[PDB]
Amino acid sequence: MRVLLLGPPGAGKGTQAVKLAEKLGIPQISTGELFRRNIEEGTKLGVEAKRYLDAGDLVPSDLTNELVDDRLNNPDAANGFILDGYPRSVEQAKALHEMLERRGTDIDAVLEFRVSEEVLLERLKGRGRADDTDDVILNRMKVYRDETAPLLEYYRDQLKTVDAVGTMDEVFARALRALGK
Repeated sequence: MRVLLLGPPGAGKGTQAVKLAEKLGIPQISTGELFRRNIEEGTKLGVEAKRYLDAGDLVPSDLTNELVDDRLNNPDAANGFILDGYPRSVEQAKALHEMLERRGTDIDAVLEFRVSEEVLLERLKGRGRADDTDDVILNRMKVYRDETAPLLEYYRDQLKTVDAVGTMDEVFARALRALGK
């Protein structure tokens, strides 16, 4: 069995994705982490395709599903994998649905997180940067407007939800209540 981790901007996501990978025995692949490591190494598809996937200009499908398959290492990830933050937009995300149903991988849970504005307010309303954002938040709000209504029809027929606000150990109790038991 297998999981994909969905939700708008708002801190709560990756903390119960790494904790649920410790319970099940899986590769948790977050799409910013392996790509940021290729920015320090010096690839050239690391830096444009990671900024694009986070800032909001157009990123190609085949290289992004090639780096996901490199951290499958698949004779170990054919019956499991936890992805976080890859279906942001119906146009990149329909290539991953063409490979789960058309390629023919396990469908357990698309796990979408219901999270409040307060998580972004940790999400540096507390102390973390110096307006690299504002302009990156405006281009991300452009990719929010093109897709969110058609995206919630496709994934609203497919998904399971988690509530995720404030608390650490209570929010993990709701994440297994949706997926593990």
